[PDB]
Amino acid sequence: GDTRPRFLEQVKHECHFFNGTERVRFLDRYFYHQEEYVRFDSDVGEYRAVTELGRPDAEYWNSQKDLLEQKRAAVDTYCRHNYGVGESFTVQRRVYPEVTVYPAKTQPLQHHNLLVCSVNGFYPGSIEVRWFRNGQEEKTGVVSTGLIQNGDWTFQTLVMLETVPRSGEVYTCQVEHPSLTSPLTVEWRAR
Amino acid sequence: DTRPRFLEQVKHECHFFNGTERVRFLDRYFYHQEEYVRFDSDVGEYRAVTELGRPDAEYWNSQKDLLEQKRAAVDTYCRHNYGVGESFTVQRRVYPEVTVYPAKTQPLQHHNLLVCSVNGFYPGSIEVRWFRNGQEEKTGVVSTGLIQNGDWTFQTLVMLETVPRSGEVYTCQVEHPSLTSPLTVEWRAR
Amino acid sequence: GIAGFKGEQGPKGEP
Amino acid sequence: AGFKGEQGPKGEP
Amino acid sequence: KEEHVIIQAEFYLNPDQSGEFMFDFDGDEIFHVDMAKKETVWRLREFGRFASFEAQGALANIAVDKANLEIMTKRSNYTPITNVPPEVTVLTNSPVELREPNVLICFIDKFTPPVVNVTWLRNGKPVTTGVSETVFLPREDHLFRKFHYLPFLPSTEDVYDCRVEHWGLDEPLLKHWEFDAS
Amino acid sequence: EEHVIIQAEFYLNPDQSGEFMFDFDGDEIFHVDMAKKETVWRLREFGRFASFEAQGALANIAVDKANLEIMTKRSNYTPITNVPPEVTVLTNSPVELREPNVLICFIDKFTPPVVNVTWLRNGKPVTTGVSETVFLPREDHLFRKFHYLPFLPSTEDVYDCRVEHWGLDEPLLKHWEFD
Ligand SMILES: *[C@@H]1O[C@H](CO)[C@@H](O)[C@H](O)[C@H]1NC(C)=O
Ligand SMILES: *[C@@H]1O[C@H](CO)[C@@H](O)[C@H](O)[C@H]1NC(C)=O
Ligand SMILES: *[C@H]1O[C@H](CO)[C@@H](O)[C@H](O)[C@H]1NC(C)=O
Repeated sequence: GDTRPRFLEQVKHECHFFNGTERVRFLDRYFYHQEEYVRFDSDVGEYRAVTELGRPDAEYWNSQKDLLEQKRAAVDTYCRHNYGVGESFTVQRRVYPEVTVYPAKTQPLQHHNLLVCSVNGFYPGSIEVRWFRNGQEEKTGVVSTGLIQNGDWTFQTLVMLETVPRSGEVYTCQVEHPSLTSPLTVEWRAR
Repeated sequence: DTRPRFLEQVKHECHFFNGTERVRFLDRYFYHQEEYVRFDSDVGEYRAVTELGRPDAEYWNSQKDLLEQKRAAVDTYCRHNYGVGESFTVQRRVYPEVTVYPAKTQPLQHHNLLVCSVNGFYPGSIEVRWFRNGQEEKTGVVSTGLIQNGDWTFQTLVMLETVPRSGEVYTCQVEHPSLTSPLTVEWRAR
Repeated sequence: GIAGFKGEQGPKGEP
Repeated sequence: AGFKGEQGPKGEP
Repeated sequence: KEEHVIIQAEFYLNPDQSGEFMFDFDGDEIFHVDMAKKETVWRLREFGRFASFEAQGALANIAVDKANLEIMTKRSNYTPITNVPPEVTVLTNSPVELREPNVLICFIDKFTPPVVNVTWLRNGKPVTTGVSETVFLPREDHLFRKFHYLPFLPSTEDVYDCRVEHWGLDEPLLKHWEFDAS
Repeated sequence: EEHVIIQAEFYLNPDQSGEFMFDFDGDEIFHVDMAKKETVWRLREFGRFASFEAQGALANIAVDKANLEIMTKRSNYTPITNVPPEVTVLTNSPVELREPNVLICFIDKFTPPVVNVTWLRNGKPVTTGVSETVFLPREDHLFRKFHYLPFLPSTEDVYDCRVEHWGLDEPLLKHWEFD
């Protein structure tokens, strides 16, 4: 119903952390709608225009010698500071995956099926999910959602295996995750 | 595989309002996805969008003949090409196919999704409505919206949430500019 | 056909 | 002890 | 390759006069400041015991962001934002198990501006019992994402839709979820 | 706004790939096959009503390539960042056993415009009757592409669109089978 034009300003104060806080990169970024127009990159050490829209800000801000000395210290006063504050519940956050395995379809053996490995509730995002048939890795016929961020400091991923289940077979889903000291495996005996 | 990549794009854009009554021409230059210089018919010269575009904005705006040519593009280029394509693009009309099925085989008095799939049509503007014993159903309608097939046809799936009873007839009615009157497809509840 | 599409050319870059 | 907010300058009017 | 990124993301939108201030660690919200109530709101209750933030510092950032918007609006010759409609997906938190409480997640992604009406529908009827949501989370492409949540007990008697209104959409978008007995 | 026509071109190094196409409201009117030097109409019928001299395209692409080599050096050899694709598989029409149909693989929001696409039936490459679009432009300067597989629906077959792109850590399969 609205008849009216919208205008959006964004700002992103980014702290990028490498090997702990050994190397830190501070990036102050300014955006008009989705267009970055000017930034301070600690690697560069002054404001730079990202687009021509940016130039009056970059020239004017780069004339303010105390604004520069302050932005130049931010890796320490802002980035390293905030890392110390949140480290214990962000960096150190680890939540086990829950692993469920089921056939996508209920049906007799000797028919094509998808075996679902649902891996849920885990943190952080890095994970490896592998499929095995009678102890041998299945590298073909694997369909993954990839990583789903749930927005509540947990992730999930569904890794499906294409197969024709036969009477002898045992299928194992194996998960590796920073929360786990050794790999977590769940079996499905062809039913 | 391994080696790094560098990408140039150019986009010569023609924007049409009320037929060809208003036309806006934009010549756009990109390095990766970064727009670095453009010509806008509403501006009448090249402008650097980024640092990297100032050389080309200064080299090109100094060319009186280039500028005169770019300023006539709404005519020689935009209106011209609209004219060339008009009979098979602007005026393209392709007849919809309409199919109705339940999403699931269900018994009666279970909830089902009745799918009205509308396929193979052009242009994109379409109206899909659901009726229950010929009364329009306005709640419980779930649409994909327009899907572009990449072959100058669209499809859309418009689904109705319902609990069909014995006897009940549902109808999907499709209106489209290819049609002189609505297409209707019936589903009778098992 | 009835008519030929015009290709819009682009200027060469400041080298 | 808590999170610091980074401030930002006003633009060239 | 980087281990971690913390982002202090801010926006101001005209003529709606909407502001947002939030911290983000590897794509997840630590907190935002409610501008109206001038208070730090932690994404998980637990975080408010692990750390603190003075809501005050945010109000001043937003006022300088509103001023800069108005400079950039003029500088751009009143060039407005182009609406980018959201992609919407409805998933469970975990696989559906009879007698096990679960959560429907409505993932609203890749949209701008950051204004959106989201309703949960159970059998075509609005639900508010136990629903919650995020503010607008920043993307690396300067579009937004947002999450809405509905706790439920699994039932073949119920169907759900997440109904999203955005200016980039011609119509309200309903994304469907049901757990089938088949 | 009623309509938009875009003549979109790219040149990519060091692959030496160029494209020239027209886009009307998101659909391809035509592109120029740089290798065969010929105008390729998206639908046969188009080439009956309109023409394009392919030579104009080769000339534009030659200038785009010279301009890329200037920009490359001007950028100080700033390379492109890989953006991996979203992939969606759907049918052309509602599926009926033994009713000829088409699977569509829609590859979206990616750059650079280089991708390997394989149709897999039961894990095995199929190519009978396949076809594909060139790279179609997006308003965010990323690319779109469609691949097509005609098929006879069957309870014995499953299908995957397998997509390889430099921004994916591994190949991405999107699954389809008859329900
Ligand atoms: C949200 O709802 C209000 C009033 O119901 C409406 O005017 C507003 O535009 C809606 N927002 C969107 C993005 O649809
Ligand atoms: C496509 O396949 C070939 C090998 O067959 C490979 O050299 C090339 O890098 C692949 N392209 C990708 C992954 O985009
Ligand atoms: C569109 O509307 C305006 C109203 O003044 C009219 O003058 C114009 O001629 C119209 N369209 C065409 C195709 O001429």
